[PDB]
Amino acid sequence: VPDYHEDIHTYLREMEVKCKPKVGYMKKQPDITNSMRAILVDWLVEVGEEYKLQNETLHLAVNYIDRFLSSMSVLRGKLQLVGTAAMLLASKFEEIYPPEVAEFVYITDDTYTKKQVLRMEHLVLKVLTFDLAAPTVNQFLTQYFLHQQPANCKVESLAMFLGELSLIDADPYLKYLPSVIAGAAFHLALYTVTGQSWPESLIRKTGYTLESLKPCLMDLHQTYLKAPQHAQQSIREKYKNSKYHGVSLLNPPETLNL
Amino acid sequence: MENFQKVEKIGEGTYGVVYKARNKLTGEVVALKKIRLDTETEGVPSTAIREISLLKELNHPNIVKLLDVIHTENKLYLVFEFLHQDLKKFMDASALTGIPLPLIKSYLFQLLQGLAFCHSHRVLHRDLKPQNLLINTEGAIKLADFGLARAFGVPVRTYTHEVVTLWYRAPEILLGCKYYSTAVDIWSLGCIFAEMVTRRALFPGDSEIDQLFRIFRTLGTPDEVVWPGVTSMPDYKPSFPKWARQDFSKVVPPLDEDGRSLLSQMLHYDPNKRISAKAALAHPFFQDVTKPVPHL
Ligand SMILES: Cc1nc2c(s1)-c1nc(/N=C3\C=C([N+](=O)[O-])C=CC3)ncc1CC2
Repeated sequence: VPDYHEDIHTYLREMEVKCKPKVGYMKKQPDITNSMRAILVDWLVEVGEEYKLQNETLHLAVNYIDRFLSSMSVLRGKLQLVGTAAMLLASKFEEIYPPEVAEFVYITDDTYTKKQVLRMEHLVLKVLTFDLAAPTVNQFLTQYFLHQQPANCKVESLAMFLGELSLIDADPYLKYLPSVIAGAAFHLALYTVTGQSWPESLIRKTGYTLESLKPCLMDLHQTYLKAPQHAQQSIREKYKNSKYHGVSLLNPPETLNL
Repeated sequence: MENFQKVEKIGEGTYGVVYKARNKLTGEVVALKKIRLDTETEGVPSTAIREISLLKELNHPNIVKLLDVIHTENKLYLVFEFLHQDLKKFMDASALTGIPLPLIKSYLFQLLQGLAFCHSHRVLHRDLKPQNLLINTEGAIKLADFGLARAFGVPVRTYTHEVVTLWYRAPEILLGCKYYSTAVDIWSLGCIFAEMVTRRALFPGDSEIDQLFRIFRTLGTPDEVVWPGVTSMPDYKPSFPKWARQDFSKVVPPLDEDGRSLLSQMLHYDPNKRISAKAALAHPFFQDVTKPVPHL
């Protein structure tokens, strides 16, 4: 039973435009690269699994990192301190009871002290101007799922899987807004599992034609094909579990017919 | 902080002590919520993280205005607009005499407008209670204390070790459902509405089972017909007594027919059938809403 789903979906579309990371930010970072970012984000996936965190906590942490790295220059020896701080803040915002700070220090193999993590948390807050309720691919995917006919567990878990893979690679996926990635993810899960397409209901609601989703749907397809060969494997392993209906073992379509 | 002068302590919230203060330069009277941030704790508390972030998205006459956040090494201050007092105090002071009906209806209308604004901006308050609702001398009432407030872009999961009110807790939460919804805030506002009218708390329970039995004995024991799924909920027991719904006229006597119709749609058992904030604002009860001022 909705009443303001339309209001919320409108408002989330306003916010994602304002809470968007600067697209070409890694070119202006002297010491760090997209490949370093891929390792950090992948480590955060393992931290989530180890501490039984929410998939949304992950999405928010990556958004914090990308926004912080958009305005502050960071050296490689401090990139993990930024990420830990991001995850601690995303945990305080989204989890009922977040892990203690002591735990966030132990996951870093005591590279940083409790002092430094607490200090970065404060710097991250200041840089982000306390704006932590950011729209995520995970959020839009949850809304989009209400337009399934009918509901399918494999579609949902597959859509999520493809949505998380986009978090690893800034190299294409920072030019797409969360809503667009969520759309590409949703179509590709639907198509692979049941042969269905991006539904008419969502075309009218979002204003995204399947054709407008094509550029993003292409990149995500390649990623899905290349996934088992990627340098980073934490997300594939995570989605091999029975709690996500083993969606990562499934065979990607060879073509998309667009 | 140099520009603020602490006048007096006005209370304690969900993380720190609050003072009335004045800007020495502009003259504006404010409310300073101070959180101690030494070295060793868990850092900036989650209650502070949520109130600041959610509250700075919400700009509306019926929601407290977070004016500035002052950020230092060892303390963090939240500067709010000052309001005169809270509802709970105004209720106790207006006990026996009663809060005038027109002021009740004005207050609920304003509370519903603030709640409709929150929900359309995907914010659950989760802790609506008289102590968290603030009033001024002009007749305004405002939602406050967003420390336990959550963003529900993704469904908000249920606590269990709780940390919420009771008294103003929704039955579906007491019966063990997995998720909160915007319906729990409307349940709270229904209880407060009844409380202003009867001059006393509607369901003052001492535990979770005690709280359910207080709801049950006023609205009847829910069954599959009024609330399908209710017998397959975790904390539901078939040994629960079978009580009958009392006539609403004996629960809130001083209320007219339009009022009782509204209150009954806010205290509906099934969260899906429970009236939304938006829908409540269109209710005939608020057809003659005026803006009277309290005797403060
Ligand atoms: C826990 C809290 N959070 C806030 C509070 S209290 C607050 N209170 C007030 N106004 C007053 C409130 C009271 N009171 O009885 O709570 C008394 C005098 C003034 N005015 C503004 C605020 C800002 C937010």
